[PDB]
Amino acid sequence: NLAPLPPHVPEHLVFDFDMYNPSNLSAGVQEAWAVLQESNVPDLVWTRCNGGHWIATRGQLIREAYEDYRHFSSECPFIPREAGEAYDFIPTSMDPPEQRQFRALANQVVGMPVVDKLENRIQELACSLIESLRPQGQCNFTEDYAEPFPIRIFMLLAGLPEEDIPHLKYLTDQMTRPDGSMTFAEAKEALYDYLIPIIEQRRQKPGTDAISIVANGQVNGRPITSDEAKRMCGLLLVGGLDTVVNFLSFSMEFLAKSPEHRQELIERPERIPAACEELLRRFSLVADGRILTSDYEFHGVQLKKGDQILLPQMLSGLDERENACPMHVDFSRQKVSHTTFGHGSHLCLGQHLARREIIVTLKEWLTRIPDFSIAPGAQIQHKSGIVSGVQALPLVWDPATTKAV
Ligand code: HEM
Ligand SMILES: c1ccc(-c2ncc[nH]2)cc1
Repeated sequence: NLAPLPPHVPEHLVFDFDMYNPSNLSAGVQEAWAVLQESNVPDLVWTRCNGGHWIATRGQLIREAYEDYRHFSSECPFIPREAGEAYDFIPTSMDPPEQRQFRALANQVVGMPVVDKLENRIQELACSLIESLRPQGQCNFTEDYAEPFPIRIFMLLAGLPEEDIPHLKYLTDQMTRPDGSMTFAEAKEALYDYLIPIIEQRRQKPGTDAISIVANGQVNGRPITSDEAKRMCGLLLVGGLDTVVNFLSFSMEFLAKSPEHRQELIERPERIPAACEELLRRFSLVADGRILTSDYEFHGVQLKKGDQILLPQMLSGLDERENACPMHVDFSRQKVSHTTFGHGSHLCLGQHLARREIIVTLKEWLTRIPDFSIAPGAQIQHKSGIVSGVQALPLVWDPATTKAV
């Protein structure tokens, strides 16, 4: 389902990539997207799927487009258009200077200082979930750890019931990796019916949870409105209920397959921080974009006002011009260049939180279960969209090789 080519698009710039169902999916999701960086592909392409939009394919252009908020606006950041249009999350659907006051607030709730405080719980939950898995010699890493781990730390942060997990998880999934089951606006609305009451309650009777802090915060010397809070909190939820979860499975899937990688981390733990960045580069997973606010000529191509462009965060560090041998995982690379957490004014607030959850999981898992592999006859399926993921991750191990702590 290709849309008829708009007049301004040079036909030699057409490259029909489906962000929602790329061609090489079976070989892996990052591998599927990297086709855009082969030699036959121009740097800035036009795709006809998903209603027609541009895709920047190079580190350099993505960074530039991200830096340039004047031309490339966060007003409509999701593709297809109907979705970018219904998108009203804060601070994500706003441009500087307006964006800045809301970011300052969200930062309060997820910043370094909050992570610093939640550390022992992170570490505590990891050790617990692991040790519980250990003696089984088998899990579904996706369902058994990848989801619980990050989700429960978030529920805790927000002060929301663990019971709510499934519902929230399905609505998040429809936003990022649309099923067909629900339009973006419907998913958005339902997350919203969920939050409203909770926000009301916390305006009235404040706690110390992230929601109460957002609900009663100040933006530009005045109190935030209800709609504003609803809209920040909605982002906070989806923000992490989805990204960390998928990142862990990609990383774990790689670890299950690379014995020498695990060993390296076991013998030289000083290297975990470095390995973490390398995994962030190699298993990068987000893809969103921007809307053109006017006619503008970028890298020789004519962008008409209203055009949407996909600026894949995923692709910058997979770009050979940026990283030599990009598909190879090397924990000792001199410079790990990525834009996994984004670029420009919208750089991820939650990065500190995500790195802490990543490092803990790796140190913690390797300690207890140093030797594990993918289950025999398991076929791992990746999925694509705004946030790419792993469907399920069957792992097997010999209990006798574990170590209880
Ligand atoms: C592996 C994990 C994560 C990845 C890969 C990631 C990726 C991203 C990216 C690429 C952006 C920028 C999007 C744009 O410029 O439109 C972003 C923004 C954001 N992320 Fe993260 N994220 C991760 C984890 C989290 C966590 C754990 C949270 C906390 C709930 C979160 C909250 C946010 C927020 C609040 C913003 C918006 C910042 C602003 O608009 O100024 N993310 N993230
Ligand atoms: C980075 C990753 C995901 C999001 C997002 N917004 C709504 C659903 N998911 C935004 C930024």
